Amino acid sequence: MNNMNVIIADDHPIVLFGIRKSLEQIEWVNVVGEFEDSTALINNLPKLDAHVLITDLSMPGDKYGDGITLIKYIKRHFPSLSIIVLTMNNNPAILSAVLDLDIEGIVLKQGAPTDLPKALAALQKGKKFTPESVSRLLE
Amino acid sequence: NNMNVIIADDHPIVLFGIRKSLEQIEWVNVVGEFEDSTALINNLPKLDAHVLITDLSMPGDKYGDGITLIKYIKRHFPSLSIIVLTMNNNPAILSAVLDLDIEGIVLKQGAPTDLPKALAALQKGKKFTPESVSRLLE
Ligand SMILES: [Mg+2]
Ligand SMILES: [Mg+2]
Repeated sequence: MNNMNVIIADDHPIVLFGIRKSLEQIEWVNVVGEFEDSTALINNLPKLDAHVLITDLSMPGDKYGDGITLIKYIKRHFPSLSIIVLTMNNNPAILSAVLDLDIEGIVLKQGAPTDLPKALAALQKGKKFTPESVSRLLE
Repeated sequence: NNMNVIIADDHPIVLFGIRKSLEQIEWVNVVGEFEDSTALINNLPKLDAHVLITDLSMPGDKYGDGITLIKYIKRHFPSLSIIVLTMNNNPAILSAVLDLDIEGIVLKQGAPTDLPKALAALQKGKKFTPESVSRLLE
């Protein structure tokens, strides 16, 4: 596939290792940055020239925040950047509000082990990789 | 001394991270990976494990999870060393888990080197607690 500069952002290092373990088989991926905090993510985002961001939803960093506020900030300040949300919060209202921000993918940590590789493969082909929130939201 | 390790976490990405961390440790031998407590307990006897790196919150209605599961493993597999790997930052839960006489805790919020340090302590015949744990415990 086309070569891709990836930044990964999660406040759990073991999750960051897990992303690297899953992506080490994929040669076209270049992990140009790893961050545990949204301040360090935003300060480094201009300097790295990244095509994709694999971001955690619940994260420390008071200056730029986390979740919806952070994704809203990133898309307004870094419009070329593609965002894959990696979260364990599968709440219908949070997933749908995240979907309304026009992001490229959501991967649940509760889901299948091959979802994060498959989401990057979908992004390369210009397609979406997201779970449906509305049915559970409506309940 | 070589040590067979089983790991238990209900997020596959966490299991991948634990394996990636344990690549660097050559006297560790990852011998099983499990996403629930039922599959863990059913496979525990046939694997000849010396150490178990286990998550606190997992699915499993048969043998339960957290403090119930740790208690089940210590009574039925007393030779097994248990390292608890949790994102729970509640002093009551961590103190209750420590009172079971487990070999070590690792916080998912803590330092990247805490899991390697836990195993290094365990190889020298000692228990381990991160600074993140000892700071919040009172
Ligand atoms: Mg988080
Ligand atoms: Mg869990």
